[PDB]
Amino acid sequence: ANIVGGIEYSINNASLCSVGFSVTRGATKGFVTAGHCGTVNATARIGGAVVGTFAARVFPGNDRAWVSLTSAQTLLPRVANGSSFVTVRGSTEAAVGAAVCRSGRTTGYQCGTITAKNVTANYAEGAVRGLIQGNACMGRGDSGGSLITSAGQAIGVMSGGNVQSNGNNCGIPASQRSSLFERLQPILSQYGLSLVTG
Repeated sequence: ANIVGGIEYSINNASLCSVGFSVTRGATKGFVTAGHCGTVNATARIGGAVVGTFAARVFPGNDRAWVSLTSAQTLLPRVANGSSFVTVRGSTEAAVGAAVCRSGRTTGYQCGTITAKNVTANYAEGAVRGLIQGNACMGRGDSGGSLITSAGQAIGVMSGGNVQSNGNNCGIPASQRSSLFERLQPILSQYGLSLVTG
């Protein structure tokens, strides 16, 4: 399969999430995603076909994971944007007020600004510390997906948000949206991963 940020994958043939970013660990191909998306050894599928397994995850506390992929998979330095894409050029931190976009399988490509840093999410499952908050909308299934700038800098992966009864927070004013992201760099560092760039 082509590995691109934002695309759908399934876990245990039971649940859905979004790819974060293509990465390598030496010769091993992978993608980063959210920790709450899977458990260690859980099977990932794209288009209903096995592509790899969860190699490692942390959730709660943090919310991060990576999926180790078969060598047949095709890593692309890309984030999906409708029928187009955005090329991943590198990674950076992002400051309050920065323009960003996220990509995922439920609400697609949505843009907004960073509204806060160092946010704790009191999820029912447990607290997650250190999150970036933005006002781009999201919905159930967008978790794990890319957070990037339009210029191609990878910033994070989606952790969660204030989803409403319709399954997203696109229907409420931007001022009321809390969309939350795990910073990318600690993921790459913890797991010895290199971001695939173009």
